[PDB]
Amino acid sequence: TATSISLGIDDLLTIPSKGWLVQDAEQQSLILEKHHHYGNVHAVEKLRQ
Amino acid sequence: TEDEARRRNWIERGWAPWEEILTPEADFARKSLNEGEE
Amino acid sequence: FVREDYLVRKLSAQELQDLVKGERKVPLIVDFYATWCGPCILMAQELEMLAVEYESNAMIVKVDTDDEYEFARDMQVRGLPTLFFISPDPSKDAIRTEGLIPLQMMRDIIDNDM
Amino acid sequence: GTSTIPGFNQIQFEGFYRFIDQGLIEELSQLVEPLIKERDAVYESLTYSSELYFIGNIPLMNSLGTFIVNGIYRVVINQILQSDMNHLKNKRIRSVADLLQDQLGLALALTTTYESFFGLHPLSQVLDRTNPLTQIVHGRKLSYLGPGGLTGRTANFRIRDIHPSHYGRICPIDTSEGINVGLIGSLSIHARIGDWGSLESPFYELVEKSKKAQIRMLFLSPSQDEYYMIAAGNSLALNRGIQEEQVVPARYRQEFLTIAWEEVHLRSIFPFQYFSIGASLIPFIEHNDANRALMSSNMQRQAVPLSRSEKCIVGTGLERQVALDSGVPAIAEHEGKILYTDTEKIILSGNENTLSIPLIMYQRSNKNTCMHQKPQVRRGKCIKKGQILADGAATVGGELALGKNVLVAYMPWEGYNFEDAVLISECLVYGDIYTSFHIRKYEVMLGSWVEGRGRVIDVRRVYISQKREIKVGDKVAGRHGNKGIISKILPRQDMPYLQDGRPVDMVFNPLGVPSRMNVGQIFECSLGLAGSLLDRHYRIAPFDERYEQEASRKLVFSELYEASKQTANPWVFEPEYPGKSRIFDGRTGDPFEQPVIIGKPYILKLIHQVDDKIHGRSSGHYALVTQQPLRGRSKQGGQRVGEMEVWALEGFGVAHILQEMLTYKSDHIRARQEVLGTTIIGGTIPKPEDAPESFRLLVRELRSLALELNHFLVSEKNFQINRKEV
RNA sequence: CCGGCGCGCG
Repeated sequence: TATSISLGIDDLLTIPSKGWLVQDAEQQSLILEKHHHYGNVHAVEKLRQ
Repeated sequence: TEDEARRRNWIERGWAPWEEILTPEADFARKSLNEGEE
Repeated sequence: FVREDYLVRKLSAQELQDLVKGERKVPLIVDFYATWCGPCILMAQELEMLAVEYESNAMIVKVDTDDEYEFARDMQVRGLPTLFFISPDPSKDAIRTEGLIPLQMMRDIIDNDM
Repeated sequence: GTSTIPGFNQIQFEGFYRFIDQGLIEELSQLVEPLIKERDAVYESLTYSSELYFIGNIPLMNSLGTFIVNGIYRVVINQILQSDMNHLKNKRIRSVADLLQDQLGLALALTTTYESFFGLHPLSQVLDRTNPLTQIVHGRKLSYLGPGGLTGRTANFRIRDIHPSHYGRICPIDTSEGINVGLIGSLSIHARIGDWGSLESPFYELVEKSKKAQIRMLFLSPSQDEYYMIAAGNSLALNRGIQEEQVVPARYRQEFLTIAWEEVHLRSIFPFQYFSIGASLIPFIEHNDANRALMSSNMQRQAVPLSRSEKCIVGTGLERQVALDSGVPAIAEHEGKILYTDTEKIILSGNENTLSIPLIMYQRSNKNTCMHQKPQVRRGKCIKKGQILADGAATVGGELALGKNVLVAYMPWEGYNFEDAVLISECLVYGDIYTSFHIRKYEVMLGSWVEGRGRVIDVRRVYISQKREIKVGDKVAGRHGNKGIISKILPRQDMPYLQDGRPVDMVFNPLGVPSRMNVGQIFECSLGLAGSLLDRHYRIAPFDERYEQEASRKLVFSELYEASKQTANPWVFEPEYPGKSRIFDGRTGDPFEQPVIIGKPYILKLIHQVDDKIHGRSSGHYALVTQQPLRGRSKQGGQRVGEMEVWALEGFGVAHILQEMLTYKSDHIRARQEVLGTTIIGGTIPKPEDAPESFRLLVRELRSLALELNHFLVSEKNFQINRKEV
């Protein structure tokens, strides 16, 4: 009670590198989808990736 | 058998082994997937 | 058994012509509207409220410009929403109001000009 | 329902009309209006039915979609059954049209069988009238049970699961709790029943240039839902190419893809398309875990209408639809002007037609909840047909109002909010913030204070009103699955107070957010505080992050700063820690060390409360056969000591506590009477040494199977065999 | 003071 821990929107801390890592995964998914459409990989390879 | 089936395909269904000009990526996919997964 | 949800009646150019030509006892309010016009929804609700207000003391009609485009152009309609307040006395001149005018403005026009 | 949210009772309304249209003729291979009024049928316990010419009586459905039999409101719910077995394209929905017409098939092979159908059929249920929310959601349920349907034991484990054909037709969140989980469904907001018994949802068609396509909103049966590429994303994305090859998530062939816009056929554009009414009343639902969304929907159905109601500062915009479709408020049936208003009636006159509308005044529901109506119009006001005239219970200004906006802090307070307990202020008690009227019925002078203590309000059947203020042990909950029991009530000088000096009304444990994973309550409390200072209300459609990233955060933070700046209250928005502020201990005047998230959320009072659960028993009436104490609070029965409780006592080794609750507290007739006598004189209780009436009962039953069971005692002294009387 | 059906709570 004396310290009175609480919980706000600001306290929910995402790690600083999430935007970096999500962008890289989006770039790799975009490249493989195009080459899957080209016929350079098959469906299971795209599904696994 | 796989000598009369091909002839039947050619005669009745218009089959012909037209050349598929592939990119290096598609050529690699065809030549490398014949060996295994990884 | 079931009351109608809308009191404002939609008229053709010929029907409105006959209405204006014929003898009138109460003021006639003519609305020009199009269903693709965004402001015409608010004007539709406002004129429904006005029709509820003036039970038999006024006549509220609407003309669609998608069916009477040439008639609207003839009557000097430059845009939507456009209202025409026609007095029962043929000697007087009608009033054209342009824009989403307030309900009190329509009440004032009907009371003090028709 | 192409351009607006359809009426929540439109499925029942359309089904009954279809039954009158073709169901009557198809089975007879002329109806007169009922003589009794709808109010008279329930007042003196009749059935609202119309005469068929004299073949019988056909019950009539109310405009709200509920029948009246013997003065009891009843609802006919829909059923799902076999037409990929779990695909919705292999199912059919049987509405009230199919159930009423089918009974006509049995009737003609009327009055009695229809009377027995509503009484006995599982698909016919008593309407829940706890609050306006319960009245409408009951009629939109979908069941796999019922005649011709699977039982819980019969239910396959692959059923009860979410199928992709359910999207837009069956809510993936709403389901029953317990053994019947996954077997009781619920229709979506925009769902519709098609002509083949299938459920349909509207989708927006994107079509090429050379096509008229007058109406681009078309409904899909689940059979044709597969073969369309349906996208839920938006078109706010541009690169150095053009808009058509921007990629969006989409649905196709039971799986999720990511394809270009030029390959998309249909778009899901309605905000409330995939949810039911319960899940559509949760603001910021996209920040709550879906597990708590199911519980939040259930809790909203247990909210008690309060003696005074108020609107929520933060809502979703579906409250107005719920109020209109519940029938609780008074809706004009004719345009005109208001001439007279009072408690008992409202007089409306229009187009030479003057009507008198009676108003409900302190009436009882099936759940012992009060109903009341107050005028919402003044004399001399023009009214359109279909506009509100009066406000009912749990309804303010034409919106559903199940709770109150109270000042709230999220911090631990001396263990009085341990686990899920709630600490409240005395202001909520003497302010009558959470006071509700409750009325029972019993089959005495009017206006007498009987002593179940209450005031007799109506005699016909005795109705007793009970004014119930909030108390310790009562249950309160928010709209985000955050439930709690009130464990402590403090004076206002003891509660923590803000930098403006105002004490808070409730204190919540902050530990309940991370484990429960409902962040939407933090968003709502902060915005509720901002709206109260700015004199604003917010009706926010769910999934606002479709516009931009962190859309809810931008809306709440910017509205918090606007309230702080306009009212000159710098604690309302703190740049260091937005949403949190330092508050002070009401007992010491010293600030708490960490800033506390504060706000004004919407908290409800639930039916589950004390005065309906506290039970006590000394002795009394026992069962006729087993001679054990009765079961149930209403029967003044006792508590059962089950076999799991017996294991615990055996684990403790308390062999004499176990024998107490096995012989002379349950069924030893001789030893029950002596325990009553010894305890009053305090003269030591001896061992029973005989058999309880449950063992003697078993012996006689075994005798009826030609089996003899004898109990013998062999003396360890002289080895004499003693036959015990049994 | 008996059983079925429906709805709930932990």
